Amino acid sequence: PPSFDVTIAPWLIARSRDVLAAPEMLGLRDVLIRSHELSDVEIPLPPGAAVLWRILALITARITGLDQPPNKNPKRKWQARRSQILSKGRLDPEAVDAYFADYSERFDLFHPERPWLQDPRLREECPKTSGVNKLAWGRTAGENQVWLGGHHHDLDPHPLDSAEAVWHLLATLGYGPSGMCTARVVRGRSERNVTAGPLRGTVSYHPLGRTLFESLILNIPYPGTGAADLAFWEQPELNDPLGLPEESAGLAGILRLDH
DNA sequence: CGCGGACGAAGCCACCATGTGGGCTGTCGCCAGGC
Repeated sequence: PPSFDVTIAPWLIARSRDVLAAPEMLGLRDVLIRSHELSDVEIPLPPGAAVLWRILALITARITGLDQPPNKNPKRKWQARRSQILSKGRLDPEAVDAYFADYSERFDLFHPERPWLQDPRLREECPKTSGVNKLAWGRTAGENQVWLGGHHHDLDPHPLDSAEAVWHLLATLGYGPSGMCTARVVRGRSERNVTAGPLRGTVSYHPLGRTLFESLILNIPYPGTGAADLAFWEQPELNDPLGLPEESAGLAGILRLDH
């Protein structure tokens, strides 16, 4: 069976502190563990990186951010723990595996159920596949002309590398076109219309440092005190199309990652 | 009656400042004598 894991499979290009020659691609778990070692991890698509730094800020960061500044001058104490871990200069791998451990079997995007940032049921109710060309950026869609980025005629399209596929999926989850995508029925409801992505047409500002760990630490908005939150992949069960997108005072609702 | 073409359905977000230049041409006086 096909399987890919963000934690173990290599997709994230990584640059080391030394030499600055031959960046190697690594998984998400490895980057997390070897963070002080690497200066940065890079994605060729700025949309892909714009959502990427958002999700990476919810993993390493969440564990370090703690999701809980109650009493004690909240802002002051989070900045105190912040100074404490910033002083350590690194994250203990055992707390990473523990986080990964909670949902270790839930990451491999190609999951039959619970695929990464995806809806698995979707396959059954949509008659026409959008196609890779409609998903991937710089790639021509059905109505798009054949002039740029290699010519894709939408007949025998060359498949995206799985690592490549991951970058695109993440971008479309951030930036995404609005109106007239392919309709899927849900108990009688068919509406090809689609609204735009949450950050669409914007510049995301991520502070950097000398090493990875620094940036990841300095990348988390301070979560105000509020309801405990979780991510789309931290959701216990699927949302369903109908109904209200519930609010989320937690930072996962402030990383625009609740839904 | 069937096929092809055209149109429609959204999601849509705003008291006061200016300076540079240089590259192309031709002429007699004629004859005779001496070296």
